Amino acid sequence: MRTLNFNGKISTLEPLTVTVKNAVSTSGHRLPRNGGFNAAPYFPGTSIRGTLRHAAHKVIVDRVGLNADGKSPFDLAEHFMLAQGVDINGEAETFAPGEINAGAELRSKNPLISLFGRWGLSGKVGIGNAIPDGDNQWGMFGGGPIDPYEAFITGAELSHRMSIKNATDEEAGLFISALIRFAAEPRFGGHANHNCGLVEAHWTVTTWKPGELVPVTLGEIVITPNGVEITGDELFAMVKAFNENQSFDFTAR
Amino acid sequence: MRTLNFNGKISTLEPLTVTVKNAVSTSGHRLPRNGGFNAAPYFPGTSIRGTLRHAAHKVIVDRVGLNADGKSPFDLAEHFMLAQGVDINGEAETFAPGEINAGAELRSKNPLISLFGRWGLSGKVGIGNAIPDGDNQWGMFGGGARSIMFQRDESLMEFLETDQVDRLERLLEEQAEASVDISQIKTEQDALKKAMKSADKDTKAELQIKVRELDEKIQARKDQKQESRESIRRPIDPYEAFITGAELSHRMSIKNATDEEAGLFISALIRFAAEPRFGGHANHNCGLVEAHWTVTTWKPGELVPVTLGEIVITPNGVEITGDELFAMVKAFNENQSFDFTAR
Amino acid sequence: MRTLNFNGKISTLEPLTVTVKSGHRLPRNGGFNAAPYFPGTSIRGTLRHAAHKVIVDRVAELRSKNPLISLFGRWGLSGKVGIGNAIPDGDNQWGMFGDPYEAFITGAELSHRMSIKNATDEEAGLFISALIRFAAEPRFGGHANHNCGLVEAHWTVTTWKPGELVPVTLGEIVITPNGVEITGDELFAMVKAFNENQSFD
Amino acid sequence: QIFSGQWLKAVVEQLSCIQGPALVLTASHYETRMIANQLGEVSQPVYIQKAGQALSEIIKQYQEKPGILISAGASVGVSPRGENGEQIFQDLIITRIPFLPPDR
Repeated sequence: MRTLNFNGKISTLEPLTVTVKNAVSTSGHRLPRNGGFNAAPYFPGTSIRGTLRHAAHKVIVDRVGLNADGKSPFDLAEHFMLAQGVDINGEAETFAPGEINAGAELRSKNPLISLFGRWGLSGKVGIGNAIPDGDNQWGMFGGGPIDPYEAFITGAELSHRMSIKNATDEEAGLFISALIRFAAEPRFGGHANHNCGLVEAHWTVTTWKPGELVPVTLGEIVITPNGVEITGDELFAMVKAFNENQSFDFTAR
Repeated sequence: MRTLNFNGKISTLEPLTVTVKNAVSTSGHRLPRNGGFNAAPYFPGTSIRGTLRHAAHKVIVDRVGLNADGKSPFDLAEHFMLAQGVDINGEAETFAPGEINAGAELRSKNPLISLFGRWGLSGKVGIGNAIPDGDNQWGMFGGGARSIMFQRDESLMEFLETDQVDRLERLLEEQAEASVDISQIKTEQDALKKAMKSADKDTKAELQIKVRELDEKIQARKDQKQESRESIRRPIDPYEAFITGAELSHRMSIKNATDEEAGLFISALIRFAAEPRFGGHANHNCGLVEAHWTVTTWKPGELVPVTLGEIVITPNGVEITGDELFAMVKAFNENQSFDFTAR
Repeated sequence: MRTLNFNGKISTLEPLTVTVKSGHRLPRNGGFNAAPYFPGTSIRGTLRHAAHKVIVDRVAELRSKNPLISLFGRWGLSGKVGIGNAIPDGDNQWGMFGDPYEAFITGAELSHRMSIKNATDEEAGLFISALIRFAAEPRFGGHANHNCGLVEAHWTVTTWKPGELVPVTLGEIVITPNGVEITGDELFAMVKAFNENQSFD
Repeated sequence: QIFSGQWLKAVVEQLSCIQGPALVLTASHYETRMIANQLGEVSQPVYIQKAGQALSEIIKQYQEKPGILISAGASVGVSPRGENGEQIFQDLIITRIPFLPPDR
């Protein structure tokens, strides 16, 4: 039971673009600008949250296992619940009195849904906005009567920061494993055609026992095209903790 | 028994947002404006006060400690009185004779309730609103759109069984037909909204009955769509928020604060700084803030206020300057004579 | 479902011009004073043309039948392939040559990153064959008349099966006018798997 | 501008008590709306001046088929003349005096 803050940088090996309908105007695919028309564009936390939520989804389903036919035991409803947090089946109950403590039980049996919330269930994970450090780190790409999209530039340093709130050992293990898997294809945003999105990020996992005056760095997770280095035995402990736990009833709710 | 004014700034490490019910015109989520449509949005002092009050509640329960199983000695009513300020069993009345001069002793025994007050007990702590320093520093964040996983990545088709593929494609077709027909409906609905924008007085109330009927119909059309009652590939409404790095001048004040109460408030800030989250959209990591307060007191009668110290909340740590604030935290920790139960 | 990352260098021995279609300036990687880059759009166009010529020479479920749309994809279906930009490695390495044009000097050393998302064996072999046919006509950009397309490249293929902490380096591709040089038993297995493809289209 | 239900009922019944073609001249179009709604579809079919509706179409339509013509301030004078220059209304009903609203 701890709050883990991941603070660190994203180095964009190739440009990074996102077509947020709010930001994009008649000019073309323009990043949301972090305020006014002239403020520094930021890569929305929604895109990174989706990417890591789906990495968590794929690691969950693969660790569940696949049958000889090559299909997963999960049904469509639970897939949608885990990934998009949408109550397909259709029993939400919102703040149902009976649910009041069953949520905790649900968190015990469904680490992914606890980590990444659903409608009514607060997600422990918070995926923030990446913002460039320097200036003039964003330009236009896509030359081809072809619309050009705006994106960050190669090597752009974007200061990203996530936070798992009251993470159990197994929830943070699931998140770290999600990052290990996402490192296989470190791609954010869109324009996967043109290869835009592939990133080389690194995070300092620092926890902060409430009451203590300083946080303690549990170690580092760096994701590079040559691999993923997890320094600090504590992160490995949380990873093996999640891996070895056989008590996650992901089918149930 | 001094009045402590924490004057300072909140720097926004991740976007700062709050859904004030009055503020949010159904048009869209708008940050609560500081008067009128065009004023500078502020972060409510209510949300900051609630966050700090829950932080103080957690400080109190942790300082009292837990049982071997890890259960706080308090009961449900006590927790709700401590943090929410609401009495479950109704034992809270205002201007009632006999509780007069029970305020001093109650405050001494319950520094948290003294700080944040209860129903009928004035809270010594006032948590001002966050006012941006510069122009701009607010805009629409979030946005985007929830999407169908399977048009985003085809690989997930290979995990789903053929029957579930059939279910997903009937889900696509029914969502898309619901979409187009809800859409033409909304189109006539907004042409009728134009009629209302050019209707008369007291003739629009019948068109409004009609609109509420349309609404009911829409929600029934929703209901009778089997499992996927809700549009899946739906755009996500933007939420207004303060930009990252936004400087927000904040003024908090504890009125006639004993060293114990000031210590509890400061410890509440130490515990809050572990997760410096304000407002909502914690899914998008919104609310994270680093804040520096110069704590100044002002002895009544004196012409100028003295600066007791500085409290800087930062991701790297919480820095407390001045021996006054340390002495206050130590005084609160050392005092074993607090009671957070009964009354 | 294997994910192929093609990380490697391009050595250019002659001016690489682009944007034939106020002055002729190379596309700008941010600001005005930053480094220039080679547009991935032209590389993607060339590779699309290469795949089209290969498939015509030879002759969900829709992706399975036809590898061509699998690699690149139409508007509807998502393209597996991703063609990055080419960024200069060192300082300068671009000059104003020649309506004079701006292009990378001879000997410029250019970093290039490509990928195939969740690639299967069949269309991965088609992609590799498309690379193999590129040493015959390694042309980027226009100025055909001016012959301003001669390029050389070395490409370290590195797959990464999701879940592991590291990628495994399958092999290397060198595309030089002297020819094509290929390493890695697995890569030859993929190529041999494309020879007997039964996709037609 | 709420019309007292007693008044609306009395006006409507009095109009229903008519027995020939009539030109009910109201002041506002909202009074026309209220009278038309509350009026329980009595015979000699009613005819209403919709807000903005040019009077020529409705008046010509009412000329052929006579009956209660609930006009409003849009009457703009003119005449509901019968086609061959004859009175085709016996009862001119002023529901309420067209008092102008206060100009504060």
